[PDB]
Amino acid sequence: KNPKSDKFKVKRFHHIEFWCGDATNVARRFSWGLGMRFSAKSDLSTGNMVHASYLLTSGDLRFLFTAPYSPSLSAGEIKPTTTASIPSFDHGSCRSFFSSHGLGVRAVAIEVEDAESAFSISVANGAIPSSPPIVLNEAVTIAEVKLYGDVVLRYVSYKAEFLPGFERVEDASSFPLDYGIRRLDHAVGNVPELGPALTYVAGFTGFHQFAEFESGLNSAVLASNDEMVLLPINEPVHGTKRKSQIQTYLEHNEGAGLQHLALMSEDIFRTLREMRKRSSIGGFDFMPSPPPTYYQNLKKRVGDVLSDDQIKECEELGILVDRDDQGTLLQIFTKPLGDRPTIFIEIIQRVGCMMYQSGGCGGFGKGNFSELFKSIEEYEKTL
Amino acid sequence: KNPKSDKFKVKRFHHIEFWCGDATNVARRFSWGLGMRFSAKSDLSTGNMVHASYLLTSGDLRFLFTAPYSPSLSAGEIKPTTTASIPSFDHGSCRSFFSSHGLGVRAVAIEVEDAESAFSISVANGAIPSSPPIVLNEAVTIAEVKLYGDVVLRYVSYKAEFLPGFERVEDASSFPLDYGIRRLDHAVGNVPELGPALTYVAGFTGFHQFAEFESGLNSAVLASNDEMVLLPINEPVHGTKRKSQIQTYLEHNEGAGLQHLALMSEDIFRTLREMRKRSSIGGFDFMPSPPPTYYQNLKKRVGDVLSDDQIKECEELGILVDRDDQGTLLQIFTKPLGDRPTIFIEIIQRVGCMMYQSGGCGGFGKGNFSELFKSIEEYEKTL
Ligand SMILES: CN(C)c1ccc2c(c1)Oc1cc(NCCCCCCNC(=O)c3ccc(C(=O)C4=C(O)CCCC4=O)c([N+](=O)[O-])c3)c3ccccc3c1N2
Ligand SMILES: CN(C)c1ccc2c(c1)Oc1cc(NCCCCCCNC(=O)c3ccc(C(=O)C4=C(O)CCCC4=O)c([N+](=O)[O-])c3)c3ccccc3c1N2
Ligand SMILES: [Co+2]
Ligand SMILES: [Co+2]
Repeated sequence: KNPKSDKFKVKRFHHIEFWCGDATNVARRFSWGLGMRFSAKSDLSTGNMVHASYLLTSGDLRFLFTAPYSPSLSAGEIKPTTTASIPSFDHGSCRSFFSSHGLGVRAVAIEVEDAESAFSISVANGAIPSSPPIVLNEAVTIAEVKLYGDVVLRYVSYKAEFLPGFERVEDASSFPLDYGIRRLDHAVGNVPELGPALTYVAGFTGFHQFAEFESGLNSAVLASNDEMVLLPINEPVHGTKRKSQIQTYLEHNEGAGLQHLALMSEDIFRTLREMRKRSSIGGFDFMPSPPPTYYQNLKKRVGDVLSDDQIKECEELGILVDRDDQGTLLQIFTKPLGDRPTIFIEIIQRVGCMMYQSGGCGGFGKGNFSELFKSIEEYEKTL
Repeated sequence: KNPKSDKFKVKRFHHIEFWCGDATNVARRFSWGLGMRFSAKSDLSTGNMVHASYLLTSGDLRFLFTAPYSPSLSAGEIKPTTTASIPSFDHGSCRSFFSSHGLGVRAVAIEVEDAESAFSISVANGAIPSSPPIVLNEAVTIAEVKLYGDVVLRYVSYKAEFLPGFERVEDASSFPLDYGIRRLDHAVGNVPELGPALTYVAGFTGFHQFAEFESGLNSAVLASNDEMVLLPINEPVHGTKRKSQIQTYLEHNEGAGLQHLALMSEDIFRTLREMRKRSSIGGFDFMPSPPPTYYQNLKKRVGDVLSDDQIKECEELGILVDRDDQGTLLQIFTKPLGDRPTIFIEIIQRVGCMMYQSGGCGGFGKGNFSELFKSIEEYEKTL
């Protein structure tokens, strides 16, 4: 059931913005670890005396890394005279965010038809405003409302190149790395209470609950009309045998925030080969792999979708596989991206639901809680 | 003239500590860019609820990257019950340092015979105390005094593995990168006034002025008894044709601080080949190279030290060459390590002064201000 109840026209995920202490070092690490190219900048060299912002791209995926300069560089400016390229930026907010949460996502940005209308309708329907609509060079409109914690939902609309005031990066600085990542599939938040978080966000967006076909969490997914903007939300389940990883997140993050970004790959085998080669030389580490019993059990579950050789490749790379009634999901998770056990990344590829591929084909891997738990108990028995 | 006036026994540079917002991302970037191996850690996985600290090593060079966790994790601790492995660490000081200065060096650490004696003698001779001597696991003593700005001189002494409470890193996480860097040669501070800075530091150390054989700075070098701990200090010269880069540093850093670290390489050609290959894939960028006229002029200046092929290799890599009356220096400078135009790195190799090599052989490259200026004017004439 998809009631198509979006209260304004939503296109696709546009970018994700990380708030950093040093944008340069985070952006360079992420570029090498994920195979993303340096594509635009806004910093002292472009006249921005307020913040340093570096944009990485891979296909349609856009990661923005922003850090504040000394406020003394811009102390004489006011908002009408600002040199910041992102008018919602505030030195105090950014330093407070980073001190509270450490490295993490500040903005989940979606492209809409009209960001001023999206903002007005959202606030009329309960959204807490964060930054009012601002028109940049008569060409782009940006507005922000609160999503959860200190994460904002950012609306961007284009009259017709990332943002005005950003410059394309020199060819020499822009090495054409590419490990196969192509777009953001979903972005997941952790909150203390799922019910009120869903009511709030669905209330101001009109996003509907996406259908899904004891492990420490309850979750639900909100989706746009064509189900290409997907926003899962998790809450902890307390009193469990093992402590909820959602609760550990909330403790180390100092509250609600973005838990993981799932990045679609056009070739998950190539992406993981390339990422795993770089894990110990500046890139990202991956969670420990399932036992061999998990891959032996894959034949019964997805033997009509993957060949034995393709299953063997999943085992080589530690890929997890899940299936719903409509399609199949290949997924794997990194270790946390920074110092705190908070945000991490998921790499995914979806098989099926061809009509274009429909959004969320194969689900989100909820079946892998039980399948991994069974295979580890079975591997103890094998031993 | 070397009066050997050290007021306590000093051995060698021991480590450099960076204060970061996210230690993981800075350490991974530096590891890949400089070819340093992950060698020790102190973090949540080792029981440290206060700070994350990651140690990189290349030869005898040790870089420590430290960032604070949420204070809530350790809110019930007091100094007698702390889980921090570096007892001088303070959440507030670290956040204040990073907000003020951005990514940069907090501590220049030297190994001494007795850190408690070094501390006591230094303070008796005018040093401003920063952290009193603390004995760690009855095995290592650490103490800190102010050096300049918010940079401290850290004394470490060992009864007889980096520090107690640090753990060696897993072989899988510890890829054996090595681009040829072997030790810290010198560490340079920028201050508003050179005279009072030299009087203060030489006053409490007994370090002597190291002999040197219009461009925006005045500088002097302080040296230990065997001239293996070398601490140059720069001040701006105002009213110049081009604005002093020392003054630009002071503005963007919010005052005095560490300007550059010079890292000795056992094979500067290999080091720069390896570093330049990685500049656009997560590593470090280098300053623009001298014009060909500079390398043509090298024959007259160092043609008795370097062959034509060795000079051609310097030209390929953009290496600068300088000479004093005792030896020859090969050097090159990176672009700033982070967002702000503040700290950068120098790679150096010294030729001559064999007796071991004596410290500071060939000087610090002061002759390269005029030689680069002449060669750029000459290259305009060639054109
Ligand atoms: C000493 N000795 C030798 C030893 C002794 C005893 C044990 C032992 C060793 O061994 C173990 C190992 C464990 N460890 C197994 C780890 C299982 C956790 C698997 C998580 N699995 C996912 O598959 C998943 C899927 C989707 C999403 C995802 O993306 C997503 C969304 O997008 C939206 C909707 C919500 C959502 O979750 C996400 N995710 O992270 O978000 C994750 C144990 C665990 C529990 C109890 C005992 C254990 C034991 N006994
Ligand atoms: C438009 N159009 C086409 C154009 C027009 C006009 C010009 C033009 C183009 O072109 C240029 C280029 C310039 N740019 C040349 C840059 C020269 C700077 C070289 C710095 N050179 C070092 O060699 C060094 C050595 C040692 C240490 C070091 O390590 C150290 C220590 O360890 C301890 C002691 C102190 C110390 O310094 C360090 N260092 O950074 O610390 C550094 C100009 C500059 C000035 C005026 C006009 C310029 C021009 N006209
Ligand atoms: Co997911
Ligand atoms: Co130098």
